[PDB]
Amino acid sequence: SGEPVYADAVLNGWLTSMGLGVEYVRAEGNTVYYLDDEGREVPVLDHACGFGSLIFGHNHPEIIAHAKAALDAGTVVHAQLSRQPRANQISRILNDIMRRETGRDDRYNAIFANSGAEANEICMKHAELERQERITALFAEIDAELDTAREALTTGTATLDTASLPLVDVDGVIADIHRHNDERRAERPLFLTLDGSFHGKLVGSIQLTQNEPWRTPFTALSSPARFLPADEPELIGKIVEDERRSVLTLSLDKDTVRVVERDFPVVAAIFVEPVRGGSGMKTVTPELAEELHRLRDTLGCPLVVDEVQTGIGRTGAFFGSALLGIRGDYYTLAKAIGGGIVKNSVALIRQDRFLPAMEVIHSSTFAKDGLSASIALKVLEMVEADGGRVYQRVRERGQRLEAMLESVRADHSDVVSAVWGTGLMLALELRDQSNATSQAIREKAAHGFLGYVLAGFLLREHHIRVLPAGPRSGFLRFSPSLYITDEEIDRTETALRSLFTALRDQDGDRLVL
Amino acid sequence: GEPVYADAVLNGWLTSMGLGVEYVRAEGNTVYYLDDEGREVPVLDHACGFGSLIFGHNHPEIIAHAKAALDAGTVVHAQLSRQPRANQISRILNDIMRRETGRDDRYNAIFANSGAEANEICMKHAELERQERITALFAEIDAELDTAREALTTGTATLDTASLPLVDVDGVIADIHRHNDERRAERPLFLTLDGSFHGKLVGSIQLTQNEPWRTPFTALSSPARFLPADEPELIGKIVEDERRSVLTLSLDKDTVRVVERDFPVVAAIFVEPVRGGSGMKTVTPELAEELHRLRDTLGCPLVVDEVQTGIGRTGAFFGSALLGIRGDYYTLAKAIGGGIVKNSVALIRQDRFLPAMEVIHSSTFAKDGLSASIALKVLEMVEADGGRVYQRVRERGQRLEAMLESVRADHSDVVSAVWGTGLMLALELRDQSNATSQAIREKAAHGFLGYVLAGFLLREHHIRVLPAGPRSGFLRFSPSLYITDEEIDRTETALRSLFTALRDQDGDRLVL
Ligand SMILES: Cc1ncc(COP(=O)(O)O)c(CN)c1O
Ligand SMILES: Cc1ncc(COP(=O)(O)O)c(CN)c1O
Repeated sequence: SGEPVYADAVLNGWLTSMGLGVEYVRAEGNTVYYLDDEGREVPVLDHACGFGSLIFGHNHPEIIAHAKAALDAGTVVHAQLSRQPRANQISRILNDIMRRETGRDDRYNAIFANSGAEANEICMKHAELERQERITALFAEIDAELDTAREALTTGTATLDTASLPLVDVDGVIADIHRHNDERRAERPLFLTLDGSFHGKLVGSIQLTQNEPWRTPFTALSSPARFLPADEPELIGKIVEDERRSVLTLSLDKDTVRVVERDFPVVAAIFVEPVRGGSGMKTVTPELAEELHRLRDTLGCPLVVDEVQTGIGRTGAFFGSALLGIRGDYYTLAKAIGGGIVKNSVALIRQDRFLPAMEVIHSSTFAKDGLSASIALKVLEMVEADGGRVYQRVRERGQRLEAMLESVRADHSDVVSAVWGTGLMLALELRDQSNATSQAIREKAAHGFLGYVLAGFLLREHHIRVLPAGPRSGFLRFSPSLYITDEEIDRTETALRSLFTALRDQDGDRLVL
Repeated sequence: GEPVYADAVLNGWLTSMGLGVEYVRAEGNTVYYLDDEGREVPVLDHACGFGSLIFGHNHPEIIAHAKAALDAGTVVHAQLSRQPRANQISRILNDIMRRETGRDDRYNAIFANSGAEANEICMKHAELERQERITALFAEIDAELDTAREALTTGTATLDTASLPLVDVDGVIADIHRHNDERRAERPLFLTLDGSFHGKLVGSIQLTQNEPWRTPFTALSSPARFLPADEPELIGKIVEDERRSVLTLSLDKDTVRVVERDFPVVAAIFVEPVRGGSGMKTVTPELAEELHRLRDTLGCPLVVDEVQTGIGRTGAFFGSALLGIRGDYYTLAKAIGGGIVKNSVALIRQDRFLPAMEVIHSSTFAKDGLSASIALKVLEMVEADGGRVYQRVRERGQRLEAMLESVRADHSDVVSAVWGTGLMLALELRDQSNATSQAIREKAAHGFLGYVLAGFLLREHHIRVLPAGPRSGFLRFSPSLYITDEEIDRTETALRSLFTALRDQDGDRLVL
């Protein structure tokens, strides 16, 4: 060590002890290259692929060429507050795709951004615009209910029923209700998410992300989420019912005036991933989808469908939600839309709910830039080409890779519990090894580092790049490009059988450095 | 009347301001649109990505480097592997900071995708520090309590009962714990300046003063207190108002007393060296020294936001170094993407930096190889030839400011001030809400004056200016360092024309 270090020291220390301390110098297709002791390029097969950003692989020639052309044409990258038709054009296409895949003829407005978290946060913000609109309306009614009950109570007709007063003379009861209601109005809203949810790591979005050491230090900053148990959905109704909050009004009935509770909108939005990355690639079950629908219908807030990972074809359709029958009101996309080379994202918000203020009170310096716009159109061209046969490829490559994984599970069920996911978004679940015979394995599994250690084995002994997913690296992710070959899938089967035979043997010398 | 899938409202509005144009190509300080007949009309760009284009649109050196990086098969997505370029970029910014401040401090770098993301990394790390302070204080309080309980039970001391307005032993102990836990879970506060603009995401928007942008989202996130930058002698009392204390038991031989102890409510202080949302006002020495006192006093970090002021714009790399602001965290963005890609960075002082952050924060796109490579190029360019790029910025800045000042001197009836430094300048417009012209008065009342004037400049002089400040009350001028004397002259002509029409209250001509 010794010498000054200006970034990544801790991160690199850790990567090294996991066996993952390598620098990749070049990438193409499903292959990334590092330099060995002697200085030649060793090819490594990439199953992580930007955590699912690279449906078309690293540095796809068609995307590279288009990008260089865009650069040579003098594309206007920074043209803020001018007419940028390409944003309308991208949205037209995603709209047409959504209609095709859902049957539904709904229209969405598009707001662009620079990352998944930014796009989800545009959704969070627009959700909260809708709640403020509901809130204003209810408080307007309450005012008129009060004025009415006061004129009945003063002029003569009615008498205040005093048994209602545990909830708080006229003016004093009125002002106490306004005091109560204003306190309630200013309380932060709640967001609903699923357990294992991963929606981004910014100040707002991190609260929507379950992972405990990532989120808990920041609890005090921003509105919280309630993390619904996705596997036991019959439980979700009661948990949301617990969260009801009411405000107060005065209610006239001829001659009796009563203080009464009225429902207050606490919940700003519900968020769901069609396939749940922080949970180990579990797809949302039909039962769960129908509970989310009920919740959205019931509370009158938007269902936000987060397709940062599941979208642009990964699941065997453009939208994973369409595949799995999830009918959201807002949608977000990112990752693969930058083509593997630039940074872009988008929030699609239904036009019958969309509030025009948002188009001019939200904005960003880099958002909607011409270059990533141009690259977005190219990606959508590619994924849609030839009668939508790119999706068919994804399906059949996905089937092939899942069958291999399922075949590996069947012979190694002692260390592998499940295969999860769909299309080319798959994972193996590892059985717990916190109770393991090998000292060195047990200690890593106890630290939540098992998956990373196994990944290091796969790197150094088989030249395959896998990365773990899930809360204690308890899952191994497999999300390669659509061009993944049978030979590469066979090489991965060989590698995995090797890995899980060593893990069966509890061979800690060999697994842990 | 046909289906529309984005930008309908935005485009409606741009059109009525006179700003409804499509640019098809850009190079240097010039953007091009197509006229009725289909030829490229050149427009001089004074907005330049709101200050992102210190080197202009699509600078050949940046374009070429980018295409090379693409041809080389650069690894863009290499998450959780060894990416030396991030350490390299940080080494350089470190060396630059030492050079320009004299200070030999070391900063850790965390990268991101926008200015708001970078500022929010800072927000998050500020709050990690406060949780550490909080844990420590509550640890002491525990031991103060155990001690005061053993004195009170084992003879020596008696509880002085006059202290009890603040809440028998166990009952007083548990009431203190109840009080303290309530206080521990309250959201922190952030301090900013009036007119502050720090980003528009859920967290960052609360740090942004602009009222219609922020107020709808109040309920979501911790608030800021917006300090009055022009009247700093007032800032001490406003922060004092915000003190909150916790309770402990304090032993003095024989008397045990309940007493207050200071609680850290403030997570960070944020400042822009030159304040974009305020119309390009630079932080005065007096204000800087008040921010220093505040940071020393509260023990939270001073976060210096150089998203706009950095990468040379002010005539040094760091605007804070120019203006004598000594922050603990720094953030950069905008010009570091070279005008073509999206990147940002948080520099956090290593003696304050908490190692957990390096592994509990992360982002998909952050630290990508491509914007990394382009970052090194930009830093190479801005540092080249003995740091003469900065000297250029100074001298171009002087020239453009003198023109603006000269325009002010003959048009002081409609122009109050010139603000800013280096190539980050603005004219302040006098209020026109009281204006003679109907059509002008109505736009000024809507907060749209600056946009209307901008439309005049576009259609009658082929110059692109955009307003700044809360009611478009300022006109921004922030072009590349390559801006020419001829272009500056053409802008002087255009401005004299504009402010002569505005003097004339010529609403027919100004408002479409
Ligand atoms: C499903 C999902 N949603 C949101 C995000 C956040 O996206 P980004 O990293 O671009 O901010 C991610 C990235 N992990 C994601 O995988
Ligand atoms: C000083 C400052 N800080 C933060 C931001 C936000 O940066 P971005 O738009 O890339 O999120 C801006 C851009 N208005 C800025 O000028």
